[PDB]
Amino acid sequence: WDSLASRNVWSFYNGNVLINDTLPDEISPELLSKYKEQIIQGFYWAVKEGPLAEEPIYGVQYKLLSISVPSDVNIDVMKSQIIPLMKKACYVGLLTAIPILLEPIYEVDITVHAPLLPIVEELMKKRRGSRIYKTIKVAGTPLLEVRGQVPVIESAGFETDLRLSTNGLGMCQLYFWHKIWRKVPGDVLDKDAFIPKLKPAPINSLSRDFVMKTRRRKG
Amino acid sequence: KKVNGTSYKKWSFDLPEMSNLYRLSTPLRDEVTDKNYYYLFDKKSFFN
Repeated sequence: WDSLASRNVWSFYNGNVLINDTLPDEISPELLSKYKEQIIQGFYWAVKEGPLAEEPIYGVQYKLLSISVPSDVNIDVMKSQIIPLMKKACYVGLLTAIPILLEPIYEVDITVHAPLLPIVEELMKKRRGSRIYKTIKVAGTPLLEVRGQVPVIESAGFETDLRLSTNGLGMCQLYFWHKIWRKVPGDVLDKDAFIPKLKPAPINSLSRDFVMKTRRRKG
Repeated sequence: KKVNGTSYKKWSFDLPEMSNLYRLSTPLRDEVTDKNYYYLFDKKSFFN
């Protein structure tokens, strides 16, 4: 990590991380110190919410590049100004940095008999994510350990699909460990892609479809 | 030893007796013995 940047880590968000990064940090650090908490309070405030859907932000680092301050600060730099200003700036930055949506994914632990494997493979394909991280023969028993991953939005009913398609044989557990949000396929901000109502979204964009339905709920 | 007596209520067998009986009855009785096969075929699910 850059030695200045590492020394300039201000704090983490309600999540990611804030760094100070400009010549004015050297020019007026005392002045700037007076405004840290106002910034600090705001950032948790701003990152806890979001510019697309009022949802929290992941995997993002911010660096203060410039900060102009009112001549003779006659109690001018008030929290009423800077907190929202800072919030706005964050939002703009995210947008111009090319935003994306992230989707949570489960770890799919499936236990089956060997000849029921092909079934399982097809199920994964059908659901959407269709990802199996590993297959391990369970030494000592007529069983396989199947580890996969599955998009939570495509998880509804998944377990019963398994149970029914395998005729009662084998079983599934979904556990959230690692808490990793994978990039949602489509570009975060393109108008064109979506197709009419009641149709599962085409693969190219699941990011654009995701925002609008959430956008409407927000207002 | 085998029976209640004359009346014929109540019965009990030896192991080999049971095993012969079981083996002979196999063609007529075949089921997926595990509770698991009837995931959505039990009474409760029908009621629902």
